[PDB]
Amino acid sequence: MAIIKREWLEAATDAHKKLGWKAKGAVVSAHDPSDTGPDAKGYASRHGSVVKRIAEGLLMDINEGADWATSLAIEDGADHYLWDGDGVGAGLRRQTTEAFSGKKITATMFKGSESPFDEDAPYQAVRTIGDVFRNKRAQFYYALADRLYLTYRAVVHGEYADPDDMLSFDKEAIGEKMLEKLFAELTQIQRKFNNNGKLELMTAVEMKQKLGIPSPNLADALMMCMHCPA
Ligand SMILES: [Mg+2]
Ligand SMILES: [Mg+2]
Repeated sequence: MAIIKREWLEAATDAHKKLGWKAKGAVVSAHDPSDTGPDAKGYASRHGSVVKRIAEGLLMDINEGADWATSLAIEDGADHYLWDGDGVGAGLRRQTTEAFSGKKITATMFKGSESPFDEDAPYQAVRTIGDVFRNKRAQFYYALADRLYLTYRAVVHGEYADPDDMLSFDKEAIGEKMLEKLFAELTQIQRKFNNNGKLELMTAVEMKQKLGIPSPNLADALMMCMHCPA
């Protein structure tokens, strides 16, 4: 039921170097403020299709966490910042917008439980996005999975893909230790049964209680980065 293969992640490591392309596009950053306020938090940032930072935020309350993540977004030259507002982070917009005052950084609250973005559009790669994905959490985790798989096929099978549809991990920028932590979380993200035939993922609470796996905040942070707001 896992949606991402470890082999894809290994292939995607330095894929831009292996295949000879450079990051192009906006810088997108996202923050997972943890489930519960004080536990481990996540941040991820990419420049176009190249992931450049994966960071954990430790021993912080919810407000310290948002200060940390928004400061990283500033350091990373983000054009767009997202954060998970479906839970304990639902009240962070004022602090977030204060942090970005005077800077050209958009702030978007991500709510994974919402219906998918652009849900009446045709599904690509009479069936619409909303017919395929239950919600944004599924939509954007599969956006990630699709990028990774296409990257794997390009790197390992020599099948051309547009870099804009791929995802590379800049290992030197991110650091080996944090990259490994991210990967160990990403391979735990799992599909669950859905009674309307839609793609749906296990929630963090389910992952915890059913399988004993801790909240995948780095994975979630990266997933949210897949949505570029505008
Ligand atoms: Mg969350
Ligand atoms: Mg989370």
